[PDB]
Amino acid sequence: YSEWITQPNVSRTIARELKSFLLEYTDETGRSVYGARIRTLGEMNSESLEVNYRHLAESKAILALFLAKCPEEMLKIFDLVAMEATELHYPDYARIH
Amino acid sequence: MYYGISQFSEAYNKILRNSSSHSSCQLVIFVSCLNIDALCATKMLSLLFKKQLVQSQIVPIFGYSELRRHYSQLDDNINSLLLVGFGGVIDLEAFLEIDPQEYVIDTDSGEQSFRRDIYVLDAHRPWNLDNIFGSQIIQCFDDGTVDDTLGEQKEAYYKLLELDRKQRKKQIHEYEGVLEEYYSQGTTVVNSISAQIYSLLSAIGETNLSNLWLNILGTTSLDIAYAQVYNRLYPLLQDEVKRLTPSSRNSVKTPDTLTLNIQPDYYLFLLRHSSLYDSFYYSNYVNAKLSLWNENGKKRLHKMFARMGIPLSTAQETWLYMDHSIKRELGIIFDKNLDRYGLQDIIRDGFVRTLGYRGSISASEFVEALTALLEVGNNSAQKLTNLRKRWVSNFWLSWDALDDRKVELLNRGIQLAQDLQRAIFNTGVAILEKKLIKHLRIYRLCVLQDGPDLDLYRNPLTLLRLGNWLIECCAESEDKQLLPMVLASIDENTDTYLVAGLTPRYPRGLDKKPILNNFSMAFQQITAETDAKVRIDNFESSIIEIRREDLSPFLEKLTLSGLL
Repeated sequence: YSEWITQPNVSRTIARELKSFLLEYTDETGRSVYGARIRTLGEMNSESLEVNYRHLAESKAILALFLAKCPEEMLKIFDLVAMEATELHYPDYARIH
Repeated sequence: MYYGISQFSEAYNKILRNSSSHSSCQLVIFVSCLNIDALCATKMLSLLFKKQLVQSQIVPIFGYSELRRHYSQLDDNINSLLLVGFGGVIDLEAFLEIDPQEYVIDTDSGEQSFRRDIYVLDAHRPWNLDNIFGSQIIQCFDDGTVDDTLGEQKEAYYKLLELDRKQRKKQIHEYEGVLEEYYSQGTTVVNSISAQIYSLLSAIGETNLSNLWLNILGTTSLDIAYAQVYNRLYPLLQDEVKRLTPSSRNSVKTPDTLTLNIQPDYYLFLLRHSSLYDSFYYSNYVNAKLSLWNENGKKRLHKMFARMGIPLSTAQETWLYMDHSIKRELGIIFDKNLDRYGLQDIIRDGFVRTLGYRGSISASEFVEALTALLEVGNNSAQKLTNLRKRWVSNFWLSWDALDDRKVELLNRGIQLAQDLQRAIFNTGVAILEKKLIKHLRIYRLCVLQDGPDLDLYRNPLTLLRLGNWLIECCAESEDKQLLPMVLASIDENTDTYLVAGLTPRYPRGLDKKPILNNFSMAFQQITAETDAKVRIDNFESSIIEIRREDLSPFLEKLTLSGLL
């Protein structure tokens, strides 16, 4: 998995999938839960985004698998995806963290 | 009419002729304290009489009861009076108990002269006709109102004064009908008293940057409540700053350079003297657009700073120590972002003074400091009088803070203004959270029964800070009908409520003919009808005091009143 996750075409595909998880996943009630987390992230000027592993096991579950198998490469992508997911909402949040 | 704008030099030369001698003090200026425009007017007018060596006395006055007391005890050698900021709307000849026959001298010839002149420098309307036409001792100054607006009242006044049956019935009730429509107009301020005295300094040829700064300060104090008047006068102030500013540009800063620029002066609370966060949090206008009392409004504020790209930890730095890149980029950050929140109107150009190396103050920030000095700078007849003495004593703190030698007293003021606006806000949220504004169809009622540091709101100005905060808050909400508002606050020691009647106003960017404060009639007419105990003695006659148990009977007859 270490060698798979680091190949450039694979890395790009993983990023887009993780992006699409945060953008398109919605709660049992129908609210965008990761929109509500990103609001709270940028208002608090918090540097840390909580993600629930069950929300990956319930959608795009290969990402939940790679995340358990080799997190040191997977989180290294999902930190950049979370930066871009919050920067869609708060342009220039890069000047804050 | 009485002294039009064309002929202020004649009224001034008449003061010099009558009241200049090296022998004695002969000139008295009565100034309404609790008015910044009357303060800045009287400061200019004292620097003028200093330069002419006219020996003079300035007496600050709280209200009409003290005007009668101080007038009653004037030494008979005093032969000119200036009434700065009051008395245009009362019959001064009746109120002061003048009979001109006890004042007339040298009656010969189609002629009179008098042992005293009473010059009224006042911006309030509707003018009392027995001052403007009906007296030779009282001598009003005008912006132009009388010739432009009063021609039908002039004619009606004289045809009724001459006429001491069909041909009579047909006419006496036409002319009384014109006066009866002229009264039954609400109160308004239509000019700054300082721009009147600056136009007198322009007639004498005395203008300089010190008198121009006092003109800018006096006129800026109107912007909160009479925005329609500030916008008439603002174009005329821009021209005078250009006229008096010296030739040099790309100038080196030196301890001696005063610069009085026209530059961006954002509509924010004490920006240069506070953080960038407190500037938004305590601004009347911002609070009104974001609904910033409740915690979702506070989220909208953080969500804005995050979107502007300013860390909260930077936004909360004191503006001097906040970093050099943000402070020059800020014009671009606001021109990009404020539009999203509708805050676009915060962008404004204003007057900014900097002296030497001591760092800039805007005219907006300086009047916030000067008002905070009037408000908090330091057996019921003793309990009132030892309080009104305090408000006369505070006038000299605001006065001394107009001097450049006394910046430490301005810096007291700039700290006190931030203590007040925090207390206004912490009270204004209590009113909106606890739903204390009751809708009474004809008007909105608010009554502060109890609360933290409630003993501030017994000063008429501090009650008007909270009034102007609750008005901005309502005036921007698109669903509310515009209605007059009554704001009452208890003093637990005197056992009265201080009651203020407030005009609503249009939202701060919309661009109509003015609306007028008719509580000044409704309170008098209900007072005359009732046996209740009240005080109707304040110069801003929208403000009254009433004993605790009489208030509910008073409001009960206010809702019936057709005068609002």
